Amino acid sequence: GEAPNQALLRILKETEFKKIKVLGSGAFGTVYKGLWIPEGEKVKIPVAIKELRATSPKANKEILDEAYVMASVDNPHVCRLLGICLTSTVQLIMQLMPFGCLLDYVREHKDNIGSQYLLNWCVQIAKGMNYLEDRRLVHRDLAARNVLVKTPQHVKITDFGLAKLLGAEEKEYHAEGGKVPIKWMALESILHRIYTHQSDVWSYGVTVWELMTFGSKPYDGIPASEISSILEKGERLPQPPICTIDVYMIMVKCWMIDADSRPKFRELIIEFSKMARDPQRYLVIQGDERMHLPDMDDVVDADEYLI
Ligand SMILES: */C=C/C(=O)Nc1cccc(Nc2nc(Nc3ccc(N4CCN(C(C)=O)CC4)cc3OC)ncc2C(F)(F)F)c1
Repeated sequence: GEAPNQALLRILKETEFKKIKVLGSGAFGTVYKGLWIPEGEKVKIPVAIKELRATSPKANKEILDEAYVMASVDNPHVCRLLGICLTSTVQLIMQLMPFGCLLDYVREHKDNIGSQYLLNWCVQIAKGMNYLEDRRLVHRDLAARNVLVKTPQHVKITDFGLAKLLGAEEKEYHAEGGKVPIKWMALESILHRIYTHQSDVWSYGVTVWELMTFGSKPYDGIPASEISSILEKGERLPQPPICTIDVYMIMVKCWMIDADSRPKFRELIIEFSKMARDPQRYLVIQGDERMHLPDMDDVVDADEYLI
């Protein structure tokens, strides 16, 4: 029942790209801002380069798994892997997203973020997630931190590090114990290590909550061990001040105990899209009207660089 995965994995010469400056640091890897020039193509492509420290064979296995997933996705609302460089250190080359992660963007820019941007971001994430479902991909780590901003107008889902691809036959994926973001997790996943597209939907609800609260941490001041019981009791994240009941009810649905009664991503696209048509009706934000948000000769965005 499973179709062949015919995605190309592109191997890139080290010489083809130059790191310009560091973006983020981890012992495991450091992401770099960079320029990519395909050999003799006359284009420059802004990129983010993730290269691992001097690191374990296991570390190299995980990075390759990430590369496999990223190579296999092509959607406007998903980040895609441009290629990999097989140096002494393995490097993932990705499209640069100039405005960084969405979680940082909302926190930084709250005073200038209108209802239209929020509702639109919600539609875009739903579109990306729906695409992943079409691809039978369960992301397993959806969060504001894992959404990137190409422009304030355009966002893409990222971080396929925990991402798992379902067999056509099998709905659910059962996970060996590993470090997890409980606060974004569905209850069934927390209790049983069970992940589904519907479980992704619970995560989406939390992500929406994060955007509506302009980057607040969910269940702040509460230990992860506690969270499972709290949900069991029936506690849920509080309605955000900007949110109307219409928006909030959607989040609540995402957090329902019965996974099937939760909304489909395709539905989420429809509902948010209607709201986006008249944003002030569904999100109440002070001063909504006033706010506005944002050799290079041969530079081309990755989205415009095809094969
Ligand atoms: C939610 C935090 C987060 O994801 N941070 C982060 C940091 C570094 C790389 C990535 N991944 C990434 N980023 C970008 N584009 C991008 C990200 C961050 C920044 N910053 C971060 C803060 N800065 C400083 C100096 O502290 C500068 C601006 C800038 C930037 O582009 C300019 N593009 C792609 C990735 C990818 F994920 F690796 F692909 C995330």
